[PDB]
Amino acid sequence: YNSTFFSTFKCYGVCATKLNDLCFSNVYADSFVVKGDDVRQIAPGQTGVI
Amino acid sequence: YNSTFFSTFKCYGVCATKLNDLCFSNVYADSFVVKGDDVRQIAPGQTGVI
Ligand SMILES: CCCCC/C=C/C/C=C\CCCCCCCC(=O)O
Ligand SMILES: *[C@@H]1O[C@H](CO)[C@@H](O)[C@H](O)[C@H]1NC(C)=O
Ligand SMILES: *[C@@H]1O[C@H](CO)[C@@H](O)[C@H](O)[C@H]1NC(C)=O
Repeated sequence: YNSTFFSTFKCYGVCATKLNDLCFSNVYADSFVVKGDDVRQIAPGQTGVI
Repeated sequence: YNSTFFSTFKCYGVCATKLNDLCFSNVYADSFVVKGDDVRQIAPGQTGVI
């Protein structure tokens, strides 16, 4: 909370508020770098070059 | 429509087009200042420092 601030944070299939008191079975993290106008393409049902 | 212009304006419960033709009961205004990427936390069902 006092180090990193996110311009985008959105969750699908769950709610963010419940994330504190819920336990997850298998978790994977995928990481990369895009430009700003492409950050809206990382979502289900989108089209574009990314 | 002449001086003040808003980057964010979102209504919950009603339609903005129906903001006219309608007459309200008990209106309260809460005012504060945040930074640029915290404005997306002022919504129902959000998590974060704000
Ligand atoms: C990367 C290790 C954890 C991986 C599994 C995560 C489980 C919990 C789900 C989401 C929490 C990730 C960080 C969310 C930060 C919110 C920041 C904010 O909105 O202000
Ligand atoms: C917040 O950041 C400052 C920066 O030095 C650090 O000293 C402090 O420990 C941080 N807060 C917490 C709770 O660690
Ligand atoms: C809108 O703003 C301009 C800026 O000075 C002003 O001249 C004009 O009278 C304003 N319109 C109205 C209806 O007051």
